[PDB]
Amino acid sequence: ADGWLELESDPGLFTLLLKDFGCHDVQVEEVYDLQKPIESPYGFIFLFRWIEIFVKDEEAISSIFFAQQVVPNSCATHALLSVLLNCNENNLQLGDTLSRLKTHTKGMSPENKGLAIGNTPELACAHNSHAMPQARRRLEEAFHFVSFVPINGQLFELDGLKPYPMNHGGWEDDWTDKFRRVMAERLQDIRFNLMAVVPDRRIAITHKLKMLRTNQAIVSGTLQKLLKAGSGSARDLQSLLKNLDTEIAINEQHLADENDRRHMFKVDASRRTHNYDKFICTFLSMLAHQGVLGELVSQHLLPS
Amino acid sequence: KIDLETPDSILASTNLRALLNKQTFSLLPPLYQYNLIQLLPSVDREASEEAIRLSASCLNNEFFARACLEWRERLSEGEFTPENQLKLKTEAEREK
Repeated sequence: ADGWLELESDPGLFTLLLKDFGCHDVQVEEVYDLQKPIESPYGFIFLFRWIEIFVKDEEAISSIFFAQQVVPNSCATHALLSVLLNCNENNLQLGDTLSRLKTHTKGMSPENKGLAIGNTPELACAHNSHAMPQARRRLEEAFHFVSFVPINGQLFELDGLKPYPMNHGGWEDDWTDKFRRVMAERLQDIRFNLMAVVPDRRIAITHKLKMLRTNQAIVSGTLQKLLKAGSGSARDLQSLLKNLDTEIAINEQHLADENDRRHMFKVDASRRTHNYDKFICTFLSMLAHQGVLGELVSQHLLPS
Repeated sequence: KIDLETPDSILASTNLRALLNKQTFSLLPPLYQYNLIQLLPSVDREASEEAIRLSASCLNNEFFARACLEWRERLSEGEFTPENQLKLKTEAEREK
């Protein structure tokens, strides 16, 4: 119950937070359209605001990572962890600290898991590093988070402020469709945000570019060797090479877009956690000292 | 020169977000601009790394605008008077 600092709700903020947890193959992105396809999502985080089938077995709720929010302002971290620590080995590598936290809390009660979360110095440090100066000095209504994640052929709704994990999941045909149904049941608006936990897009794009480039190199080598040698036709090799070049161009543009988006994340984080006090003070002092503060102030008086 | 720390300052009645911007920064001498950039966020300071020109979105922000607005409000609340500054230094002594 010590208390952490308060964070803003931003997909870039959460992406950089998870990167600061040592988990480097994960990225958070906002879901504007629910029906738009999302590829390989690890889970979803649902934030609600300004508004008015339980697993109750004591062995079942302990056999899965359902943590209870003990630290007050740790909601974003809690939801992100409820999503990530309910993923397995195949797709992502959790950080060293996150893997240690996962093994440490194997059969613990929800309370004990929440306490383990709250008493991990790495997590608290990384979470409070993303706080604005306003939150720091305020320490002296926000959002409520709910996680959605598939475990074993069943979709789970984890709420750190509720006694039991909500299991209401089954599908046959893909869990994204079941989650879309469940969300369309309960549901633009400013009282709701929806974010998807997805693999790092930059990584997938770079790998696709590597594959495209090596295939293009193979076909260009064979083609140039053939033409040098000087019989058979070479139409199909040229067609293959043309389509490979087109795909490489498309994916290079994708990589550039993702790179500038990551840079925008970085700059928004660097500004969000900056204390502009000394800058404003010295700026106003230099304006006064230069003799031009008076004119400017006379031009921008607040209307009354 | 002019009141910068008391609720009776004219700044407490001034739209600071419009006062402090790229043109107003350009009004300053180069040495002043360098010493001032040394107080920006590291990304914008790095972007500006002999008049210095700032990023078009260095001061025109979402965070710097709120910084200006909250700075004016804190000035009105009296957070910047030397008595409150010494009181916060006594509190900092109590913390350390």
